[PDB]
Amino acid sequence: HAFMDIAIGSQPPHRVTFELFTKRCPIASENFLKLCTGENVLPQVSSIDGIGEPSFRDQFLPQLTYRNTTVHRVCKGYLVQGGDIVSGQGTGQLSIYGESFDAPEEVKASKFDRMGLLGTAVSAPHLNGSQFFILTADKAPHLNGTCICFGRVVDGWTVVKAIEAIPLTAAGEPAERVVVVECGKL
Amino acid sequence: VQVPMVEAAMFEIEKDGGFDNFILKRSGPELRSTYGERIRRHLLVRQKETQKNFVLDQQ
Amino acid sequence: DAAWYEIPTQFHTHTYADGTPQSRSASLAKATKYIHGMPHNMGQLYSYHRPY
Amino acid sequence: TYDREKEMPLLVVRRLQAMENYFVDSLQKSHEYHKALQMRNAQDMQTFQKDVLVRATEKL
Amino acid sequence: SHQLKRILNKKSLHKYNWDPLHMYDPRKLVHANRYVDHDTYEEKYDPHWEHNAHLVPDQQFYNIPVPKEYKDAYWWRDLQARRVQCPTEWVHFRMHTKDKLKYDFQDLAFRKKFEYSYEDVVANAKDMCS
Amino acid sequence: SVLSKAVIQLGYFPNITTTAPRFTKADDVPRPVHPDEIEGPWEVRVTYDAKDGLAYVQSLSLTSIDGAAVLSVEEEFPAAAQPYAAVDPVYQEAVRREMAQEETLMKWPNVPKWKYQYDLYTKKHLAQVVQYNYSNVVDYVDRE
Amino acid sequence: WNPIAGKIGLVNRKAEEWGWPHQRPPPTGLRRSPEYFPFFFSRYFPDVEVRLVLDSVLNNETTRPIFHIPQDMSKQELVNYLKNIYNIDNVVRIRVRNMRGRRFKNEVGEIKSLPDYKVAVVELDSPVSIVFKQ
Amino acid sequence: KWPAWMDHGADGTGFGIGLNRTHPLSKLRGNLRRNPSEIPRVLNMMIQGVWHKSGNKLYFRGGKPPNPSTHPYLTGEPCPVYGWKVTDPGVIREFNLPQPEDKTRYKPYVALQ
Amino acid sequence: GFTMKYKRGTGLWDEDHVNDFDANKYLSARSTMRWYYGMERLQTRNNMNARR
Amino acid sequence: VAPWVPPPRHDVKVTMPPPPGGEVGGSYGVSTGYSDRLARTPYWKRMALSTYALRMKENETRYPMSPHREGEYDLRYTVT
Amino acid sequence: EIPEAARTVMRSHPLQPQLGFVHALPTDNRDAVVQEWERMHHLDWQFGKAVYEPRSAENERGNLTWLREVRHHEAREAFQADVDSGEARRRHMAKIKAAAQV
Amino acid sequence: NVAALYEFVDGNFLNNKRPAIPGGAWPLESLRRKSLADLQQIWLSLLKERNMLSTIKEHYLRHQEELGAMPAPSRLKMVEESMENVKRVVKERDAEATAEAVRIFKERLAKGIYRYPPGPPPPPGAHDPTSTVKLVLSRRVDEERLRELLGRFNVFEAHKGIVKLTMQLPEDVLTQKRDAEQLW
Repeated sequence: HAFMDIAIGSQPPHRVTFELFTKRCPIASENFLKLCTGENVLPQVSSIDGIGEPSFRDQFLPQLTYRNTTVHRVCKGYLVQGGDIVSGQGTGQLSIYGESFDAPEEVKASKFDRMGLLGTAVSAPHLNGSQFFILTADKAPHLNGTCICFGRVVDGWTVVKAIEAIPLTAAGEPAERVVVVECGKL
Repeated sequence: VQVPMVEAAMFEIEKDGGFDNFILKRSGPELRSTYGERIRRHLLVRQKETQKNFVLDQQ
Repeated sequence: DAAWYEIPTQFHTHTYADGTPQSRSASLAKATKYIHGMPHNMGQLYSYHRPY
Repeated sequence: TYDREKEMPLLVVRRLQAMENYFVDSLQKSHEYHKALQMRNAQDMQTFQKDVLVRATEKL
Repeated sequence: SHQLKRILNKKSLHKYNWDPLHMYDPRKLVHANRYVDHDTYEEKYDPHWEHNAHLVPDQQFYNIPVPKEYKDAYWWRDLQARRVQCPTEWVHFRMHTKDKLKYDFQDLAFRKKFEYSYEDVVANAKDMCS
Repeated sequence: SVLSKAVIQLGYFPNITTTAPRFTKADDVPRPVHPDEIEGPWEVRVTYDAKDGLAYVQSLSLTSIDGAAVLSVEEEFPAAAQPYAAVDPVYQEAVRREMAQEETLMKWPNVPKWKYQYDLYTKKHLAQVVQYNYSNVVDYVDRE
Repeated sequence: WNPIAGKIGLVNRKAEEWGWPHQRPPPTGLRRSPEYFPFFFSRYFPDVEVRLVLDSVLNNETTRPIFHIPQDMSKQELVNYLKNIYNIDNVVRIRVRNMRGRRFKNEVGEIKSLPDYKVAVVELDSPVSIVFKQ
Repeated sequence: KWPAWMDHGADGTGFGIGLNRTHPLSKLRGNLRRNPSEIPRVLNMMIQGVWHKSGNKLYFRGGKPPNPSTHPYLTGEPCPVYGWKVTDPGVIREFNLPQPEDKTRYKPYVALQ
Repeated sequence: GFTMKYKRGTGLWDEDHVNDFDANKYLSARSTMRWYYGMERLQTRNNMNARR
Repeated sequence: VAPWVPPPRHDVKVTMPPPPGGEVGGSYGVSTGYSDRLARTPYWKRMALSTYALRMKENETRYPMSPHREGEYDLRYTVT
Repeated sequence: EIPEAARTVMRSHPLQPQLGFVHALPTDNRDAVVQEWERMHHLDWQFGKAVYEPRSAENERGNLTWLREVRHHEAREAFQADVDSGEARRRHMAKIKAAAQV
Repeated sequence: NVAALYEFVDGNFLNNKRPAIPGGAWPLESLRRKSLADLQQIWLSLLKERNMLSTIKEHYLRHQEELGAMPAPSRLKMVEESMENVKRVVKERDAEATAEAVRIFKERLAKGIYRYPPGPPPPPGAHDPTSTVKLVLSRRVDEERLRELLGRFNVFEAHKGIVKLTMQLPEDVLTQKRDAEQLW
């Protein structure tokens, strides 16, 4: 299992649990696990000549951890989407495997039948990655071929229905920067 | 607004109601000018607003 | 009268004895290099302007 | 040696990846140019919502 | 220099780059006259919008739908799209002879009109038994 | 020759005799229906901006409009499940752009299939051909 | 070389990457991709001609063979062609002498030419020869 | 519109000056074009060359005209540190084809009985 | 211009009201057929265009 | 080149061809109107989608005048 | 912020603004070195050039696009009133009564 | 690799022995039955022979005097067609493949699932707040009689509620009416 502490703006955080579909869907399930846990965090010091060493500059780059991201895309009554580590405005993805990964046999028999199914917010079935979206409405059958689910909500549905309850500002984003302040596994 | 016009387009205005109709009545090939676009795309957006400031009051 | 050839015999052939047009024009130009140049059967030419 | 059931299903992936790429990559100007316009719209409803709330006062 | 006399004559590839529109970008008019919903702050769907749409042609895009009221700034790129993309002097042969009557010519669109086949005109005149 | 292949049945203008029509007077001919006389059941598809399509047009309670004899008043199939992409100016332009690059590839550069000056570009004399394409191969095998 | 871009040139390279008047144009995402067939048949089916002059390494012993490589192939592109196909991996420096193909006139006297090439003096590490059977 | 080192010197004695062709797949911007607008310039590099004020003709010294078409595709920009900062190995057609000989080989020719 | 279109297809046979100024006081037996198939051609080839 | 040659101006009728341009807003220069959609549509079809009452309502004549440009002569029937 | 109780008086009106027109302005952006000369000089309303400053209220006198909207709004009242009385529903059925007669 | 430059040269020539004439190149029907990966092995086996002949051809026109005509020149047609018999089977297989990609891609462009801001496409029916009415008549009525009779009365606009009406003919009547012309 995995957990998050997603504060709705400047408010005290709340908890959300995920039951991972590791048995059915192998690939992206493990991906979600590494992300929330922060499988890699890369600090490097320039004073000791971390700069002069080869393969530098990878520290000044996403750290592949769902911590300290935001929760941007919310079509209230439909979904809530977050996890754009690579870019703050929501565009572009960056997986844990490489930049992106893909497994058609995983997305082949994807089924969005139960409310709370949590998957990736892909651009194409050829682009899986960090972004994810918590389905908040039961009926979503049009996606049965596009996005891949790997887990579902266990709790926190309330507060993420209070995220889904929050209003947005002119840019489609909400006035309250819903930030993943903490996340890990169970 | 100082657009250059013929001896005759000075009379097409009065019988048409002003400088707004005389532009919007004609259309492209009828109003051969290219100033009749710098200014027509201005009346149109200035009229589309006038009907926004209006509903802004009935609202 | 459709018997009259609807592709002229003067047009350089497809060079594909396989039975299908070989790249149409695309490829006669590749094989005309083989014509304006020298063929493969070509033995000793007689002239005094010789390749080497 | 031509088992078309493990290579042709692989070719169609090498092709479809490329098509699915440029198409969504053809949504840059569809987004990086159009998003700016619909802002001057979503920034207009805001400044239209405000005015009524500051004009109805003068209507009292 | 000897070569430059008989290689500079080759006709370079031609096409009809028709007039670009800097001052009137017709692409940013899909966002004109679009009702914005209050809470969402976005253009709610206007099913009537696509029918007051005068689809403007374009060379990089198929057709750009514009609201009728702003269509008159794009009357040229309309007359430049109908026009046969060739210069006329290359398709002049379709204009001077007696194929003048069998060819469309609105906006210099030197395109062919429908012609009956030779086998149809046979049956279409025997079924009249004339 | 297809002259000798002829068939001289009558020897003159109607070389071949005609067969008699089935009937003796035009009034005996069975007259099928005129194609106009069908006026088969027309179907109009009316969409409203309000979601009250059927439940109102039923309240209209229409039977015939001056000649009609309305048959059946339904509402489906509508545009029930149509994608939001098919209306997104972000989405419906990066397809009305691909629909263009699919055309400027199939209409340019325009070249004609045939013009009388493709034989002029090709018909060369027997002399001018043997100049360009000749090789001793044609002469060795001439001896070989 | 004539710079002016012809007209029928493309209309023949249209029909040779996809049947032009009959078959529909490849989608540009694929057309401008490494999977576009004409580019596909190039990363997995190269077609070059590296003709070493037999005259160079005859009975003599030479640490610098010479190659009549096509004109598109650069210096690196040649080294990666010896090391992967002939497993010759002792190159030091490759020189380049872009030489125009040789002319000649046939028996009639019609001007002909041999396709242009390039001379690449590949500095080998080891003296290589050819043991002509004698 | 192209990298100006192809036009004027990237260094003191004009190292970059020349015409350059780029593979249609890499984002390395070239300078060779056959637009009529660009031909009076492209032809001079073939028939005349370039006379850098340093006193050394760069793209074309001797007699045979360089062939702008068969020039191998572009692979980098010249830095004052190396000959070239190679910027895209995606052009280099490193022949990555292996070959076995162990089982069911395929001779270059084939036999008929 | 004025060329008497009201007389072209109005002969008894098919060889009148047609300028065959390119005649020959001896037409070979091969060159008489062609003259018949000719005069027979530009009456159908004529109208089969004015019907189309 | 031109992706998507635009359609004619006023092809609203189903049987008779559209009027010449200018009349409906375009470029003067032809005294005819040709809808390629109308010609390529066969006859049994063109007569199907209409009724006799309607056929006599788009064959309609305004011969001394224009049906689109008020007060204007029929520039289908003028000298130029 | 907008108190939602105030929005439902806005979000319910029959009349809503179009709100897309700024994009229909004649684009002017170029080298703006000469976008200031037009100030000291009298040139910004020359050759169809025109500056656009969005406003909130217009002069009610002589604005033929204001008065023309009133006599359109003041007609939408006389119509809307005639739905409340229930007559547009009567004459919409007076036609059908005269439409199904045969 | 000193010993590797002998897969450049022809064998029998180096051994002073006159060459052979191998049977024939690759027929088409047998070539396309090979996998594209074991096709590659046949390609490079071909490739290393044109470099084996063209390194011998020029030696027979670099020393045109002492040697003359290169014996068995047919080698340079077998090695040729067997190459141009490969371009076919890989331009054939690249239709059977692209046809399917451009087939599967033509539904992904009607269902509209992609996005540059990657995320689930909004639910289809939500955005479209309209309802069509498949009315059916017997005789053809005018297309503007319906635009006023069955539109909306309680709206004050030009369009009168109705977005568009479409008077067509059912495709069963479109053939019945066709075949009643010929019979007429």
